Amino acid sequence: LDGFRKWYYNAAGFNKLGLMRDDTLHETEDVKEAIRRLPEDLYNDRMFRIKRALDLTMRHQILPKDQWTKYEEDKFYLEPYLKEVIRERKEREEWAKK
Amino acid sequence: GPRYRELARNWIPTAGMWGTVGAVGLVWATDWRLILDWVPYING
Amino acid sequence: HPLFKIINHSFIDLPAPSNISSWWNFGSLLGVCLMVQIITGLFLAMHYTSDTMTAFSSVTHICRDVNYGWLIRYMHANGASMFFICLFLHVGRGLYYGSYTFMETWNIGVLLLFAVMATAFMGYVLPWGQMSFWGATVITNLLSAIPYIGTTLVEWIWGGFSVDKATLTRFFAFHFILPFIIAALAIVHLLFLHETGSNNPTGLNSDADKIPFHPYYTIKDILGILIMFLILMTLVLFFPDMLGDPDNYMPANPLNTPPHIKPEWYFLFAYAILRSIPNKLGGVLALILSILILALMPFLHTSKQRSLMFRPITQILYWILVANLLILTWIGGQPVEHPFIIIGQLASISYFSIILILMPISGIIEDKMLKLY
Amino acid sequence: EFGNLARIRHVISYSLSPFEQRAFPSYFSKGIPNVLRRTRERILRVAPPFVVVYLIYTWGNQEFEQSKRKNPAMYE
Amino acid sequence: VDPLTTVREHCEQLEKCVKARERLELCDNRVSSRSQTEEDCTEELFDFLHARDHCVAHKLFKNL
Amino acid sequence: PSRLYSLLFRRTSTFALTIAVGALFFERAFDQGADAIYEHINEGKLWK
Amino acid sequence: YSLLFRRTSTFALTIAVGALFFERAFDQGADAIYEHIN
Amino acid sequence: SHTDVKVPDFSDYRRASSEAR
Amino acid sequence: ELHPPSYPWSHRGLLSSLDHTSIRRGFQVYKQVCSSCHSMDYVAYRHLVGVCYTEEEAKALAEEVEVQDGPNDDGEMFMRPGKLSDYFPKPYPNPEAARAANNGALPPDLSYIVRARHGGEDYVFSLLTGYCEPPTGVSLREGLYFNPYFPGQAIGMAPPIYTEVLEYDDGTPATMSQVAKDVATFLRWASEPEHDHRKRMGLKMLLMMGLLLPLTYAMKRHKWSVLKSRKLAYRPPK
Ligand code: HEC
Ligand code: HEM
Ligand code: HEM
Repeated sequence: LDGFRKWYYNAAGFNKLGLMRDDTLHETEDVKEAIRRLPEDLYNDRMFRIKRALDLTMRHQILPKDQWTKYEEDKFYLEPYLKEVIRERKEREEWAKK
Repeated sequence: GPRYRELARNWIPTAGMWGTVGAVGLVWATDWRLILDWVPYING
Repeated sequence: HPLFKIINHSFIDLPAPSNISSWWNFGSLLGVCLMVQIITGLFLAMHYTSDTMTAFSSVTHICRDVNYGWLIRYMHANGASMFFICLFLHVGRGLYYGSYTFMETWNIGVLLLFAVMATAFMGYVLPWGQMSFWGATVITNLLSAIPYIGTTLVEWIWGGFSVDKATLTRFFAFHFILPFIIAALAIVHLLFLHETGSNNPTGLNSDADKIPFHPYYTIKDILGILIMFLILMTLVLFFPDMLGDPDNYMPANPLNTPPHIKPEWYFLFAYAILRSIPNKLGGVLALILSILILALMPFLHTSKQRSLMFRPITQILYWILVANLLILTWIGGQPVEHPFIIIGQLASISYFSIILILMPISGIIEDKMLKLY
Repeated sequence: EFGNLARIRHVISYSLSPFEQRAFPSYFSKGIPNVLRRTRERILRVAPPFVVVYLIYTWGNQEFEQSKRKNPAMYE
Repeated sequence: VDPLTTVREHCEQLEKCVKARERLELCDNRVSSRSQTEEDCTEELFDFLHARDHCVAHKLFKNL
Repeated sequence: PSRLYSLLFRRTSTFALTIAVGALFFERAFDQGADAIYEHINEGKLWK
Repeated sequence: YSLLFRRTSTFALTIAVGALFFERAFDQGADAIYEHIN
Repeated sequence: SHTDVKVPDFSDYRRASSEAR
Repeated sequence: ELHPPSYPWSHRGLLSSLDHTSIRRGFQVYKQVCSSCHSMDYVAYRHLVGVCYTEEEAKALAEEVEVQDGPNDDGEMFMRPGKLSDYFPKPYPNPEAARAANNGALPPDLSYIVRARHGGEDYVFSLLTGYCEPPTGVSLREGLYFNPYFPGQAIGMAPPIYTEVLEYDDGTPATMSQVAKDVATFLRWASEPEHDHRKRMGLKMLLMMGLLLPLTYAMKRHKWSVLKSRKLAYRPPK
């Protein structure tokens, strides 16, 4: 399962643009709240990575293979911050339900 | 969804009434002549 | 200047994503095609007569006696075909790149698609050939399927017991008037979009990389317009009848029905579905759903990624969907006999199961593979 | 509009004037490799559905013909 | 002499037409011979005919 | 009458409901009445 | 550049004039090609 | 500060007379 | 049904035009053999000028068929000699007349006989030369000759082209085929009086787009080079 997940990570292809996994999340309301709660350095790296991926998609290029994002290396930075947004979101929802 | 339940009840009558209004209007505008027929009024 | 501010706001200083591919040209092409159709339609309207005695005679008079009237007529017909080509590719771009999350833009789109299909149907009825008359009766008959008010509705539209002059004239009026409603709905389509901006093929927030539209996506759109005009004029000037039916060059005979009745190509996918369902009503409904399933599409998105650039399993399912859409287009053409029927039945089952069931389950699986679910 | 679209920081961006740079730098030099690079990342996702459409289309045609072909055993 | 016949003449000589005709020949015999069969050579004739016309047209215009 | 307001107008839907019903009946009366008035107006000059 | 590509006005003139001649020239060449093909 | 890294080389793109260009 | 085979027609050429001598010969055929029963309503003596005949030749051809005007003080069916503005003659006064003079069958107007048929011109030739003896086991009702190409293989029309049916004024041997090919070219001509012209427009069009596209692309690449060379660098202050 670990090797097949690495193969699927190579087949997804966002590592060839230098992106992380959390860069590829669709910005819903909860995702934008989690992005707003990021520290300044992580937010700046995320915006630069997104801008570089957009430039590479503009020129129809990819990064060199040494510059790709290694599956093992990818960091799920937004995840911790996101869970909270969802948790808080649900708590609020439940309160209203009841 | 208890809260939703309660609010629903509150709106149930008015909601149904609006529906009723539409139904009435529908029959009148359409001149159903089948629902209307049994009705005392007769187109002819 | 309050008129130039809107033009600047929508075409010059509009912040557009820098990385949108050639597929994003297609919608602008559709607008150009709309104008082209309107312009050619206006120059068909100065000589066309909507009378069943004289409609075929007026069309032949356009082709034979009006100076370059054959050019304007075949430009109108092949521009309707080019309109549906660009429409299908526009809808396919919207399905592939997750652009249906712009829900208001998507719903105004599917309204525009319904209006364009109705306009093209009545326009194809308008020359009053053999194929037009039997085609009209057929689809008008489709309405009769309605459970209770069907008969009345059909007769209303026909304006009589059976399609006859009564229909032709009101179909001329409706075919004239609907492209202006399409233009107004396209203005609403553009508005509901600028509020959100266009999407990019990566599906990410492109706010960090946006460029002007005047010098970057205008010359592009001009190049796409030039290529679309090349394909349209090689369709008109070299193969003017490869997409039409020969039986439309015969006059409308109510006593004879062309044995092989096929709706035009771009209606075929629907035609197949209709034929597939045994029940008449079922067919009509499925047919409608065929188009409507799209509207239903923004509520079926279960993935945390907007686009399919980083989603290979749903890419495979998407290309299987394009594949059996092409299969349904072929089947419609084929006559009623084994095994065309079974394929049609399966192809329809596979179409509805891929759109309804397989893509959200695949998106859940893809979210599970990235340790997100 | 521009100016209020997004917030980035410390991202320097260099560029050149159009007339100062070659119009088609290495167009076929790298274009071909890239186009080929591209085709090999997408061909396995795109092509096999259309391959089996071609097989189903041919099959249907031939099957239909055989269907039409008179049954020799019949009528004898 | 009708150019058509001439072209057909040659094309019919083609083994394709030869064999095709053979089948059709067997067919017509069977059709006429077998009372039980209400079948014909319309079904097979056009097979042969198609082949013949195919090659004929392939070269018929050359004469015309 | 307060009853009318309290029962028929207070609830917006009823306000519509009453209008709806009224419309359903107004036609009958107005049509017939005007018809007859017209008939009387042109009492003798008609097809009959 | 110093005659028709320096200021928009100059550019405009050449366009009008050139288009004026290109029209006939194009048709003329087409005549040959069209007749050539047929 | 602002001097450590220089303009990246666009030589490849550079079309290594301006009026002519 | 047997699909008509592809024939090497000149006009089938993409940049090839119609052979106008063949259109003139095919117009003769109609004039003599097929005109008495079919109707070229949408083709008039005017359309021929500059295609097959001159102005005086087409004027003589038109003055060869009288027409009816009937506007006389009392004369209401006055039959005039016919003119260039007049359309080609009709075989029968009304649809019923057609059924009557053709064994019940209605000969379709050839005005657009080819654009009508799916097989296209090929079909017409296929049939014209397709009259064939019925395969054993079949019979027809009236003037019906098994014609493999005709739908059902039972066309009321009797075979109208017997070798040397008519003599070509040009003298080209009037073999059945030479006649079927000429009338297929002509019928094609009527169905599209602008085959040639459309093709001239397509030639110039190709050339024009041929010069505009490359250039527009170039510009597309001038105004997009700026970005396509943009080099981004991330310099966190660190
Ligand atoms: C004296 C009678 C007569 C002559 C001469 C004649 N035709 Fe016809 N033709 C008919 C009749 C009758 C029909 C209708 C028969 C039917 O539809 O079953 C017909 C039908 C046709 C059709 C319709 C076939 C289809 O696909 O439905 C074509 C094509 C045609 N004729 C071509 C010709 C050409 C070409 C010539 C001469 C160069 C010709 N005809 C001369 C009597 C004639
Ligand atoms: C207001 C704009 C339009 C006008 C005035 C117009 C007018 C006409 C007229 C008079 C005809 C009959 C003559 C002919 O064209 O053959 C016609 C036919 C047709 N129109 Fe339109 N039209 C318009 C827009 C459209 C659009 C937008 C479409 C595409 C959806 C369309 C598709 C057709 C088609 C398919 C035909 C039949 C072509 C044929 O005879 O082969 N038209 N139109
Ligand atoms: C009447 C025909 C149509 C015209 C003229 C039209 C035109 C346009 C234009 C100009 C845009 C903005 C630029 C672009 O195309 O990306 C656009 C965007 C869009 N259209 Fe359409 N459209 C049409 C029909 C449709 C339909 C039927 C749909 C739905 C299937 C649709 C969905 C969209 C979406 C989702 C966008 C946003 C695309 C993105 O930014 O990613 N449109 N349209």
